Amino acid sequence: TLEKNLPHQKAGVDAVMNVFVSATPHLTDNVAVRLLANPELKLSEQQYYNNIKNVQAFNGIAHSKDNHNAKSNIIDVSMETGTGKTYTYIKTIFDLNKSFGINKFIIIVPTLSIKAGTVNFLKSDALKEHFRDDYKRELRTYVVESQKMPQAIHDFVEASNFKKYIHVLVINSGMINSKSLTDTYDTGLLDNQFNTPVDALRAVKPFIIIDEPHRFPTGKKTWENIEKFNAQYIIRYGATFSEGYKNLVYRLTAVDAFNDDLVKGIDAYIEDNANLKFVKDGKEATFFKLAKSLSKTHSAIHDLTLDALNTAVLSNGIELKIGSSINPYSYDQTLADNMMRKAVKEHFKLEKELLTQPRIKPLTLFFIDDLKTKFEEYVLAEANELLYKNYLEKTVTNISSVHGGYIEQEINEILHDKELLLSLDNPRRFIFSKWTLREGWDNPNVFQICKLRSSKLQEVGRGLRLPVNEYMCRVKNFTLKYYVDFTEKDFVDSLVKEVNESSPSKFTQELKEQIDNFKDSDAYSRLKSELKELWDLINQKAVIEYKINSESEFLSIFKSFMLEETERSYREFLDNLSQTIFVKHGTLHKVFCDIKDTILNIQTIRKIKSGFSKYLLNNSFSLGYNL
Amino acid sequence: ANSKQLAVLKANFPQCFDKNGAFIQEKLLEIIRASEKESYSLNWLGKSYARLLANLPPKTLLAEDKTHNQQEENKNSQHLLIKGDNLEVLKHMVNAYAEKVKMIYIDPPYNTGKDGFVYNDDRFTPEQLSELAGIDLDEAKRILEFTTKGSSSHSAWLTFIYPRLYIARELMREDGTIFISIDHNEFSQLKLVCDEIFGEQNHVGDLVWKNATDNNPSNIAVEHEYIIVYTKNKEQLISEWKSNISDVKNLLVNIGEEFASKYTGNELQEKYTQWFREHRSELWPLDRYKYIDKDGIYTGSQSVHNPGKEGYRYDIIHPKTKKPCKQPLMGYRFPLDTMDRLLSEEKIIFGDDENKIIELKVYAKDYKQKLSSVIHLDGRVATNELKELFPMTQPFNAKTIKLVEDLISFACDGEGIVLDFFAGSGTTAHTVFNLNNKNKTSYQFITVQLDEPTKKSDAMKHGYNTIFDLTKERLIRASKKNRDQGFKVYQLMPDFRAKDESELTFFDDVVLTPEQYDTLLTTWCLYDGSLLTTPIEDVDLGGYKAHLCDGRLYLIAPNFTSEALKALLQKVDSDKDFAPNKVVFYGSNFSAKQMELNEALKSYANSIELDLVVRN
Amino acid sequence: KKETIFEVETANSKQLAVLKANFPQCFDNGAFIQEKLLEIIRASEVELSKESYSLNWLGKSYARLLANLPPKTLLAEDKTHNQQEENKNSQHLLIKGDNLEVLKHMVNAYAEKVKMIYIDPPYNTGKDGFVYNDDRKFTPEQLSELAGIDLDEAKRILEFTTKGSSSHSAWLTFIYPRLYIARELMREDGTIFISIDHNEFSQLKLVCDEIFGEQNHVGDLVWKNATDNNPSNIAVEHEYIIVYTKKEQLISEWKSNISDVKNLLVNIGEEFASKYTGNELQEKYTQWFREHRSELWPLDRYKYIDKDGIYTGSQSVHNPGKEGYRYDIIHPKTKKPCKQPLMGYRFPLDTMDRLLSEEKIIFGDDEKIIELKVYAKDYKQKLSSVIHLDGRVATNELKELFPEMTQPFTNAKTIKLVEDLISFACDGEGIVLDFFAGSGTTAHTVFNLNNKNKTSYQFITVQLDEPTKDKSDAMKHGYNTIFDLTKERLIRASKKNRDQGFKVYQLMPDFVVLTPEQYDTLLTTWCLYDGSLLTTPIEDVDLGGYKAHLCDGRLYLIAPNFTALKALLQKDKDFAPNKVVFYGSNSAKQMELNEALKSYANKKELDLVVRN
DNA sequence: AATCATAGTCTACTGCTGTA
DNA sequence: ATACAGCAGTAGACTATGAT
Ligand SMILES: Nc1ncnc2c1ncn2[C@@H]1O[C@H](COP(=O)(O)O)[C@@H](O)[C@H]1O
Ligand SMILES: [Ca+2]
Ligand SMILES: [Mn+2]
Ligand SMILES: [Mn+2]
Repeated sequence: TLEKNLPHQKAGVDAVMNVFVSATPHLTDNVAVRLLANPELKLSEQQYYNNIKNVQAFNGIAHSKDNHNAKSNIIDVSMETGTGKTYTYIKTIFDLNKSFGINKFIIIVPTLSIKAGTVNFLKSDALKEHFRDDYKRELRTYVVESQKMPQAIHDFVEASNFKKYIHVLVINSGMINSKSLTDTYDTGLLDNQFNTPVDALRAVKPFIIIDEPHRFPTGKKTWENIEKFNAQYIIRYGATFSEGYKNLVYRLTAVDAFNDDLVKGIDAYIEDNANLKFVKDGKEATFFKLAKSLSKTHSAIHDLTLDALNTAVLSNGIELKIGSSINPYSYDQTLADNMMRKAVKEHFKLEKELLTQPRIKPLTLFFIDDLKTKFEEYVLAEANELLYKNYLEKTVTNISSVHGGYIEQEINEILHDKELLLSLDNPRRFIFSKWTLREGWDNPNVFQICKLRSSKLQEVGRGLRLPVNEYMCRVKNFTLKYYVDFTEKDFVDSLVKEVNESSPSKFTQELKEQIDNFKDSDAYSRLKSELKELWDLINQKAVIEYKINSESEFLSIFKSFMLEETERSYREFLDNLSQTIFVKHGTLHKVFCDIKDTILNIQTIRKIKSGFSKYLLNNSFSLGYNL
Repeated sequence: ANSKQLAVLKANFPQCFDKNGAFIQEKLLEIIRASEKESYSLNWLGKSYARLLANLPPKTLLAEDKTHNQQEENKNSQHLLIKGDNLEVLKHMVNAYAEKVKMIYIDPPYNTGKDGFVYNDDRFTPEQLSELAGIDLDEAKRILEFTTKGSSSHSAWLTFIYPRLYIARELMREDGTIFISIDHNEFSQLKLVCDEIFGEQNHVGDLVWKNATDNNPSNIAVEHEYIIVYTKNKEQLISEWKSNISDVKNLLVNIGEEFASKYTGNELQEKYTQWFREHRSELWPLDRYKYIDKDGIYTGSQSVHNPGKEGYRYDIIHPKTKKPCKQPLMGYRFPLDTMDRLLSEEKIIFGDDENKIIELKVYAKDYKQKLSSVIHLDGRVATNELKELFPMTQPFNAKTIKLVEDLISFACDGEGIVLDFFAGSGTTAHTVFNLNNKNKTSYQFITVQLDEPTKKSDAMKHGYNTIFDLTKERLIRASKKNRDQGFKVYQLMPDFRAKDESELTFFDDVVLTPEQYDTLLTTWCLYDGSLLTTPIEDVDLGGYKAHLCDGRLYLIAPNFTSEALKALLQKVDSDKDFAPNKVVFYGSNFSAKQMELNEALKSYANSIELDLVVRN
Repeated sequence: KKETIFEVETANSKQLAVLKANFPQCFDNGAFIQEKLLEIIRASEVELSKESYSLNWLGKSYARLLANLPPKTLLAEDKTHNQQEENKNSQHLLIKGDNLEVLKHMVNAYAEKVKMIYIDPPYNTGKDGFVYNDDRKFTPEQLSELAGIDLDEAKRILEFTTKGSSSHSAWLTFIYPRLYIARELMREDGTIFISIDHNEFSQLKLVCDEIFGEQNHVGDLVWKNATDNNPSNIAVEHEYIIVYTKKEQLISEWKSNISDVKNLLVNIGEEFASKYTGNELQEKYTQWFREHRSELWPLDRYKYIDKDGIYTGSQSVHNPGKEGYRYDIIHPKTKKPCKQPLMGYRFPLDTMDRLLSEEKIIFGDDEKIIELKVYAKDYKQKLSSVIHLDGRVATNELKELFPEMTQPFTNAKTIKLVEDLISFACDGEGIVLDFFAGSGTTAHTVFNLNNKNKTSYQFITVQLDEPTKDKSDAMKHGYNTIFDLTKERLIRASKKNRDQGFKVYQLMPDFVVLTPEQYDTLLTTWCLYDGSLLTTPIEDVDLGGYKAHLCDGRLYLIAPNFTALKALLQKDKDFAPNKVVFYGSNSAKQMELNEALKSYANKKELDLVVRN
């Protein structure tokens, strides 16, 4: 279920859309290329300068030298982790398509996990249904994949404009940097002109989106390759701009996210010295030097051995250069067993709280590096003690020991099992994931992250999102419990500083811690006419009813408003209008036929909505039916 | 003298004459021109037309065969049969069936030159085509010269399949596959167009179906055709295709255990060598599974050697002679590390001394049947299958059910949607009935068939006026045998809600016919992304008749009241099985009530936020 | 009268010439007239095709140019080899060098003479080392005019040809001019068989249509040649053989007449017309069969007889690897149900009853599984499009000739395949050309057919002196090129087949006095160029000095210091030269020769040419 | 700074089957 | 028959190199 419409999201959509006021879409003379390439969206330097200044002013962004640049087609959007930046850039793609008919976009991602997560979301039925209702558009997705002439590129370049389809190329950094894109082929694309993938993509005149712009440093290779596309405009989205801004259009910070409770609060748990450095294979211990691959002891460090030497590579994937250390007390059996036991006890305290309420299915995520029978024991014990859906859920948890479960293929399997994990039909709630797979977790119902054999904002962000109820809908104030080592004591102080530093000021004292109107009053009076008697009236629900006995009668009410507001395809206009106001296609057409005006744009539709709503309030017959 | 001139043209310019000895005027003209971009491509006149045809939107609606679907057998059926143009039918499936199909099997018209294939469609003026396709007026004139008139060339054939294969690709799951039957007429041309639509990297392989026995005098005796196989994504495609329930394998495990229960020591092998010596000839490909013990029948796998090149050289010690065993000519295929593991596992068969190369103990129960590229299966059995369904003579060159049965078993593994958009006689659908009633098997079939009239012929003389009628009947009969599995019928309908683009009384709609109302609900549910198998439940909202389907609620009927709205909010509050997230209503039958529905869907509590959509 | 071999050509030069020469009506002072050619087509009752399709590739116009280009090499003899007792009287040829250049030299003497072609071209798998390589060095400006394409298009093509590429366009640019020439060498009834795999089957088919025309497509064979047990989706176990012809002139049917034992059994089947009743016909035949049994290989299991001839029993009744049709068969004598096959029957009940009517079913003495009657008269009765022949025997054939080498050649074709194709397509006569020799399988097959089957074929095989892979079996044994290995294979295969031998020829670089080798090179080149077969003897003539040569009534005077001129005038018999070719680099003595020969040509004509 | 990606080479192996 | 060596074999692990 896609959340519409979140104010912090709609604000970012509008902030990119406002940059293109008075922009003109210029079609090519070439009849063949017109069907495959994008229209050239041209607008003057002054126009573009003025459009940005007005956006910055409205959004409360300082019109400084570091925040704007009229000699740059790069537009910037800043949104913190767990605020829906992906949904926002996708909704903007649909808006640039609605207003200008831009139908070909390149989504540039820096990682395979972000590529897998972006594609999953783009292909999902809930997204498809959401955007087909609101725009009467279909998105065709072309994913550039390493084969272990790229088909995604051929198909994206070759795809026809002829009108319900938006075409989108999803590509990662590794593929942008591959020779596969620079090479010459026997095959020609774009009216048989280009034998190179980059020349074929450049000719499409694309609009490029950059996900996490801090992973594309402007002076470096990846960015220089993106420059080769001679893109119309580049829209960068992220929480980190380590090289500053180009044209900052929107900023939703980490303090705003935590403060306006758009994200879960944090409840940190610190579970309670030595260092084994890699010398030259000789390893120095400070709590004596040992030689060398076999199991590392050297202490009690459980379950860890050397795999490669030159740098030394450990059994969990930890690569040590000559000088790199590791605290051997991190791998202690008692310390983990303790961390795991504590998270289980805290989960059931939250489980009986959420599953006895509509119900919310909570999840606990454990992060392993590479004892296991204990977990079951602990769950079983806490279940038999705590003995009504959670009574039957505990009964199934006792009757079975499948309450727990466990690189590009592995992330895909996580994303696949997503709807399954949130289903109250299956008992699985505890998840064991290797640290290397962390990038593939962003599950709203994860209420506990437990780093077992271990930016703080990035790691908490995996469980920051607002959870969904049994009816798969976001709850309309929860907290994520985070479990850390004895090694991390400054955790809440270092995270509270990190959130503040990233962002007159804030941040909430409670969030991250250790565990016109006169018309409205007349209407409220119309319905109205210890536990107190006033409580019984203030809690009795009713439903609005409009007393208009004829469509011919309604027609005259909308006509009056239309004439009073004289100071301001046609088919696509009326369809978009009906869906917003809501009034009959025939009655809107009838008034417009009578009226001495002439249509047709999104600005006109937005004025009729805002205007007619006010008119409706200011005037008068209406009611309230007892519901 | 005129024939002598023609012979010079054929002798020096053979490519200028088609397969039927007809003159290709343009091929000689392009030779005559030596004036001043060359690229790797299969090009044909109509490629731009085929590209248009695939992007052109549906001009129709979909509706059920209410009589057929309400029958007990067909009721909750997972199987579909659709009437209409397959291209139009596939375009309606996109919102619900992309990408959900595990396998596509199609038997398109071959371009035999004796099958009556001719390109023809519904659809333009040279002015009209030139604008939409985005090509010069001379090309739009040249295309229409063939699309409107009778054409059976490679280009006409490619214009016909391209949009069908293009849309079908969209319905395919990433791990999904397409299978296409053809003969020598269009094999290369289809294979080249599949390279275009799917990518050459996604070619799985081609199968050779040796299906005929031709004893009539000729140069080459043509006794085969092909099955081209492609995947949507070669990367997401399962690495291996194997059957674990072979008929030969199952027989041997049964015979193995039967002998094992009746005989003990050295007698077990003597009794087995007796039955083996006599039956060996029927055991292929397990005709060398001569050995037996208490764990079953096994073979000595003489599969330790290295293919083609130099391998691993080391000593394998004989357990009795204690000398190194004879080494294969190319050395071993296993590294010592793997060999040592096979020795500890007791997988090695040694000779009576070291002068014998080692073997691997492999049991018949562990046999997995692969898909060999050359299939020998007489196609003439399709007449026997059809005389058993229709005991009338000759109703349809139909495919036998014994061919697609194995391909469905390999591609799919007991589960998945099987799609045939050139149904023919209904062979694929029938094959799903036979496969399902041996299970762990529950595939769902979707087959499409055009309402093309029956020729005078046997079908016409029996009351079957269209190929669809014979197809529907064949599935009814095939369902009756095969335990009444049933299937649902759907058909394309004219778009009654359409109007010519105008603006001045334009929106002044006719009251919906009870049939029209049902056509809308069916089309809307599919368009909205719900599978044709998902049920549409009737909902009562204070007397008002609504419909619920996959989280979305439909309000088509007029006269929706304030009581209906209160009952809707009550049903959300009270009923545990009532959880909609989207409300769709018919505009023409709804402004004051239209606004009332919106305000109520925001003001009221539950705790679900319901979206409100307007349609027509 | 004055010629310098070998003249500039383009991608349509020869094509555009044939049209003007044969249709002057259709050419205006100016370009072509479409209406005039269209008028000639409509007149001969020829319809206008609606066909409009093509496979375009990068290097198409380049390939078209190389097809038209004249040779850029000379031809020599390997006289050391061709003077050996066994090889001197031979009619078989083995040529060293690039096939395209060898085929271009052959055009003049062999045009419309080849009865059959078999070739095993590179399959272009991702591991056969195939790349496009030319040994041509055109300027982009030269290609632009010759092609004719623009300078940028011309630059793109040379970048591609030197890259070198393994693509479909690379492979097509390579194959096109080789098949284009080979087609000119083939008789009107002549056939081409081409081995290929999945990699280039579609591309091969379409380029053969562009070269021969689709109407001249005979068909395609599948050679199911191996077993593959590697875990995959499809277990690929076959290969292809695309067959074309030069079709209106082709024999209606192909039948193999290689088996004397079949003909014997056909004769003996009929012969036994004297005996009619049974078991009396089976009494008289069994008696004869018990004696002659071993003289019947491979038809020696054909122990039974009936009114229609001699036959064997077939265990092909059961369904292989799969459960079949279950029904009962009642024994005609014991009147009990017959023993059912473990996997049921291959064919339905209705089929079984029809075979039981035609008495094509063999029962035991008991109610023993049934068998099918397979007749000797039917034995190799047709060329089935699916051939089941395990190509592993190529290793056996080669291990026999080369017992010292573990693996002589990488992926060699079996004699058994080539043997079969020749026997159906041909009738014991004609040239059999293989311009992609490799192991030398085609040549070897011709040695075998003429030896055992008493056929009169001539083989012409071409192989490039492509180096042997470093450290390989051939390299270890001293074989520097593939050609040195091919030559040796043919040498050892000749010794095993009654020493029929073969002649060797090799391509030479082109080019202030001559060396003796260079003198032998021009002589060999000129005789072929003039239309004489490489098997036609070049008689040495001594006109006082001299030293002249005569080949098919054409006299050659390459040698310098030609005086002696009166010795040629005196012939006396058998000497009758209608053409005089003499090396131009070896004026008045030349003007006197043309003057004297004109006076000697009455009565009655002897021409003159001054070459290079 | 410590992984994460891509492309390409080449290790490590398939299991039935022709012929002697 | 028993047995060696056949398979214009295949899939995927591992390496170099280079990105952030
Ligand atoms: N509004 C949203 N609701 C639910 N999921 C979302 C929303 N916005 C983003 N996502 C998901 O969170 C993931 C964030 O990945 P990323 O592309 O790095 O920003 C996306 O792949 C989406 O699957
Ligand atoms: Ca093969
Ligand atoms: Mn293309
Ligand atoms: Mn044909």
